[PDB]
Amino acid sequence: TVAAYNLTWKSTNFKTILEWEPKPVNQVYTVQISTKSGDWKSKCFYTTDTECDLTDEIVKDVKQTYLARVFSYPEPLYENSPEFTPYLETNLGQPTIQSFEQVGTKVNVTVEDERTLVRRNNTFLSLRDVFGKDLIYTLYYWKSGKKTAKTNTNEFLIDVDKGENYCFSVQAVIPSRTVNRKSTDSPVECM
Amino acid sequence: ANAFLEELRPGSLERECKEEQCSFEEAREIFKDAERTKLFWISYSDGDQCASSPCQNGGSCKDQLQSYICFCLPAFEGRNCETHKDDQLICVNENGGCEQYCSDHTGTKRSCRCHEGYSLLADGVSCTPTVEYPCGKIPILE
Amino acid sequence: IVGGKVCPKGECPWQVLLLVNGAQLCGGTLINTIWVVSAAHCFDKIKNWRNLIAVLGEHDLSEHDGDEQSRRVAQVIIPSTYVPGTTNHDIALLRLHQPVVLTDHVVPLCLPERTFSERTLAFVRFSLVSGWGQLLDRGATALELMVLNVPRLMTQDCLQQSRKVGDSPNITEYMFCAGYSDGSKDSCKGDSGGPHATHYRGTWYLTGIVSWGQGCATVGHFGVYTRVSQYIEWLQKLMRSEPRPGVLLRAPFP
Ligand SMILES: N=C(N)c1ccc(CNC(=O)[C@H](CCC(N)=O)NC(=O)[C@@H](Cc2c[nH]c3ccccc23)NS(=O)(=O)CC(=O)O)cc1
Ligand SMILES: *[C@@H]1O[C@H](CO)[C@@H](O)[C@H](O)[C@H]1O
Ligand SMILES: *[C@@H]1O[C@@H](C)[C@@H](O)[C@@H](O)[C@@H]1O
Ligand SMILES: [Ca+2]
Ligand SMILES: [Ca+2]
Ligand SMILES: [Ca+2]
Ligand SMILES: [Ca+2]
Ligand SMILES: [Ca+2]
Ligand SMILES: [Ca+2]
Ligand SMILES: [Ca+2]
Ligand SMILES: [Ca+2]
Ligand SMILES: [Ca+2]
Repeated sequence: TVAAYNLTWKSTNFKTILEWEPKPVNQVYTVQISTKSGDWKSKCFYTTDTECDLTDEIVKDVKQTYLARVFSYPEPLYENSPEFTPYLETNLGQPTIQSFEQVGTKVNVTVEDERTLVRRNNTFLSLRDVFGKDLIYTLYYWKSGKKTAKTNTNEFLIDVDKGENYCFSVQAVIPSRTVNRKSTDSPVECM
Repeated sequence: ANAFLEELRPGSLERECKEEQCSFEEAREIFKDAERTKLFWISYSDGDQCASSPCQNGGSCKDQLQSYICFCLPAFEGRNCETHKDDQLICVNENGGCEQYCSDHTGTKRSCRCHEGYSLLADGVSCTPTVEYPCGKIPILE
Repeated sequence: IVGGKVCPKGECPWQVLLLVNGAQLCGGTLINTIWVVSAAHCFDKIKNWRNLIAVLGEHDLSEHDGDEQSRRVAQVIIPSTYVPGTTNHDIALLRLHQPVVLTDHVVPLCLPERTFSERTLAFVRFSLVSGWGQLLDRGATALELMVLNVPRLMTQDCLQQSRKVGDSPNITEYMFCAGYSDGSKDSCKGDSGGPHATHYRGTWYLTGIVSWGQGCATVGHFGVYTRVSQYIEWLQKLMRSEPRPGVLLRAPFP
């Protein structure tokens, strides 16, 4: 038997799955996850796949730093994964423009408050529920010439030249971040 | 899409890409600028990965850029919510929920046992002292 | 114990103090009214096998009280595979001449079943190590029983996280590391034989024995403890055996 390698975290909006190599040949796996000073918890018991969903464990405290390790079976052989701090490195999903209303010479662009895998009480928390003030949205709008706006909520209030059509695209951002600071641009919407 | 002579009409995102499937070229005639056309095209032509309905057991699929995310019901987990949380009653999993000893069984659910000086309670998982000074207990704190 | 605290009187009731000729020798763990688990190396230079004393309910070595019970060691059982002066198979099972009395200050630590210890207890992060050993590397011993919470490491991690040195003993399958590599907390020589106890769902279990290490709380090194789970059957079989002439007994292992 050989130890797993290239353990990688695949996380978006807290949906967190640990992936690894190689394709098991007469070899099964069991994953363990824990926090620095917490007990080791076993997951994906004797699985033959090379992935393990750890979402339910990390959403218990997205601010903690988790370490996982993959055991290989035909102490057992294993490999540690890199440390993972959900809050600081989970990818922001592609946003979606919810709507945009025009009053006179100003347009209100609203960004959909997307839900995350973080569960609290009996529902899923939204991206703003989790990040609060750490999250901002950036608007990339053009006439028919590049223009940009930024908001600390989910709404954009911009000026527009009457009798002219504008297209929009938004992006989620967490300024304080170092890695994965921005999501991908949302689909383009034109008025 | 292109019907006979419609291309005589100026470009229209609604008529061409919303009410119909528009190609890259058609989209480019609407947006004109390459940068803007590509920004539109990456999402428009990405396709909905949730179409294959991958999320099992009553989960909800959320389409993403060249992928998807599954939101599972409480008793489920896994990339596609394929993991039954209620089907992991084995010893290596949190000691099978047993307070002390756990035994796996072939043909019968796991059973819980206790160390000498303790006996298993009616719940089938807890152990209670059967002596005044059972091992592993600190009397002045009990 | 380096970087620990005083174990409040009565909160480390399975701790044993072993004396030879009335002098402090090592620590130990009571697991029965008659049996004590300690370390084999504690008996490397014993000449007077009839002068071994085990004291239970001890706390402050400078004050005597009614909770302390003393017993002569009737037998010291060591694995036939242990070699004096070395580190492997560092375990000893001692039979007391007469059973101690279980009280609020004297209680045995549970000897767990092997699989429970290997699949469950081995993954509980922290465990307590205690003794009247050195308070500092090459320092003086403690008058009051000290205790310390230390995290366990799988051997692969221990080796990877430790400073490789010349004639360093190997960390075998009969051992496990626990502690810190920043030079702040660890057990020490005088704590040898003492308990490495793990708390799990309301009950404490014997998982390790203070065995060896490079100095005490040395930067780049962890304490090494005898992996008790490997000796459960060995211990159970011997406790069900009849006494044998002569204090010292070498029992085969496995
Ligand atoms: N930190 C701990 N938790 C810890 C440390 C020590 C003890 C007591 N055990 C010993 O001293 C044993 C006795 C062996 C015997 N049967 O007589 N020897 C040791 O540990 C020796 C092994 C050892 C020999 N050659 C080596 C070359 C490189 C590195 C190590 C060694 N290391 S040492 O000499 O540094 C112990 C000191 O003096 O403090 C208990 C807990
Ligand atoms: C459902 O469709 C998605 C599209 O990406 C695919 O990944 C799944 O394997 C399929 O079940
Ligand atoms: C989508 O989310 C999942 C978890 C379930 O609550 C579904 O009923 C809902 O439509
Ligand atoms: Ca058309
Ligand atoms: Ca057309
Ligand atoms: Ca056209
Ligand atoms: Ca229309
Ligand atoms: Ca049409
Ligand atoms: Ca054209
Ligand atoms: Ca055309
Ligand atoms: Ca898509
Ligand atoms: Ca005393």
